[PDB]
Amino acid sequence: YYAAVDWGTSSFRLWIIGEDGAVLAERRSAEGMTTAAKTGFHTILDGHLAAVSAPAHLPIIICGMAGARQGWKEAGYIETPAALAEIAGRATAIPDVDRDIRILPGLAQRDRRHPDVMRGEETQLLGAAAHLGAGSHLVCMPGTHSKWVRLADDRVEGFSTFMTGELFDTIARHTILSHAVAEADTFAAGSAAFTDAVSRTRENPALATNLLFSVRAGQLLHGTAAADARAQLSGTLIGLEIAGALAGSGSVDGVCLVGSGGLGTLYRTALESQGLNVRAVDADEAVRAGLSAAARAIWPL
Amino acid sequence: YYAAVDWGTSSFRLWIIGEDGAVLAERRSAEGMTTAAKTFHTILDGHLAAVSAPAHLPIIICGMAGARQGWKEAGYIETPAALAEIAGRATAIPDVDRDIRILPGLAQRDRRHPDVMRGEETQLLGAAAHLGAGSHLVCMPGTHSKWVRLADDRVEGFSTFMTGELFDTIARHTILSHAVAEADTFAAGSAAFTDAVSRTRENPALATNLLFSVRAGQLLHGTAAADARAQLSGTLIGLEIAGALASVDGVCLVGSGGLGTLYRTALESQGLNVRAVDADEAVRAGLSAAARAIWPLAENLYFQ
Repeated sequence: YYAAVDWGTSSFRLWIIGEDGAVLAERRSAEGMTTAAKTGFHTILDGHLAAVSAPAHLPIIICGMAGARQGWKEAGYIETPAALAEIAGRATAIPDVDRDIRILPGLAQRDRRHPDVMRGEETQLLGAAAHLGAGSHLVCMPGTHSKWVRLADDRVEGFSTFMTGELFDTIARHTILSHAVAEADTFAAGSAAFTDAVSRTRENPALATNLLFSVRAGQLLHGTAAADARAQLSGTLIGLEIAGALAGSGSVDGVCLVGSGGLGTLYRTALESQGLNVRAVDADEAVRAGLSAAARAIWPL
Repeated sequence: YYAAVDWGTSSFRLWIIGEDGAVLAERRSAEGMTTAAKTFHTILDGHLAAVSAPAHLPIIICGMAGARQGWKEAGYIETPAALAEIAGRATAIPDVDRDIRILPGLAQRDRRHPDVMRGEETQLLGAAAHLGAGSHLVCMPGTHSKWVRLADDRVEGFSTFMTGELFDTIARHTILSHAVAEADTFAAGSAAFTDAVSRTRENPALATNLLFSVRAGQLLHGTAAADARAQLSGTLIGLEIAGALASVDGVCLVGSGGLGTLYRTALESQGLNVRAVDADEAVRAGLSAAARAIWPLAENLYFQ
């Protein structure tokens, strides 16, 4: 019996978990990191606990941006390489309250040639890894920042962020490419526009910023439909991510994909188009499971 | 004789020219094609009034004044294209008081590799003779950086890389604004810059990871804003060259000022010779060869 919270930058999810593992209650809102920093983390939380009649001494495990510098209380990082089990033990307690409330830290790769950082995904990893062996895994965690993580023996060995989602959104809205992709809201992951682009760039990463301009040139000279231009932009950026993810990885078979929604489908299509097997793990199921593994290790029954 | 106008996306430049060949006056500002579609004559009349231009001095204009989202759509001549075709394909802007033309751009129509250039073809009209003869490879940096295979007053093909526009939007609208924002500049020579260019030119695949690292670098160690900016610029540029190079010794850079330095710096570090050429000297020249061609002047039969 604990609450578990995924505190994101623009949203908030909470689950009350009973003694037997079952979800007894669930709450979900827009009060993410940026709202809570104006109006108060503790108050937003006390709101949801009251709304579902939590006991006053129900303990609470949190992951994500509630633990960033701009959040409720800095949770910091654990340096990789690091056993997945270190996470729960290095959680930060909220100091002047009558409830055990703890926030899990991010992971940091301090290497000077490859500095890298994650906050949130580590907890999804904790939930995902329970479904896999203790053997070797290359794990893809897509988003505004896709994380590619090397798991072995239940340790995170290292990881690489690729800013593909953030790049997509800036290129689509703030550059000339917006005149080619604005008219379209969606595209079909299954379309050739998409997987052709993933292949052009995966095979020719060096040309990336020529290929991006080609989406605009293509439109001007040949009337590329907005949906296909959107796909093309999308595919280019994700194919370049894949190229980087695999740049001397030996042979890799062999990828586990932690994702959900249309995002998860886009990536799976992308990865499978480049000849990789995919093992899907549902991103939301994995946070809860990650948050539950930590709770069971800090408050054992 | 003529007004020459180079009307870019973000900048306006004018030169008044005499039958002698000399510049007589000049105007600069930052009203480019995007600002101009706010106000399309008025900007042109203002600068003309300013410099005391004859009311019927004709006007030759290259650049984005000729795009769809501009003054009037000029065309494109498709590649390979003889540079000498350009002036003949110019497009009038109706005016009873003056003969105003805009130069077309070039288009590479290949369905793989579609590509487009509006203005750099006039810097190439300008510079073809000077550069020399036979095959050249010319790099033309800017918001959109052009790489052009030139031979005998002929563009054979070319490649845009959108490195400048990427630098800007990445610097202003992504998380990296936190890493670079409160710097405005960085010294081309700084090792932060050529390291970025080299690790990226060597590992194109990792580009969008490398970009994230400037911010993770700033979070974990405390990178100085100029070194971050440099890393940023360097990464983008290293990537361009990787792509441009996808043996040449062996390149001719056309550019001016800050960015010109930055690229020679970046290009030499990758082991290339850089025969440089001033950017504005090549445009004024390209607009001159067009002007002489449609409004040839009355010669003195006894001279040459």
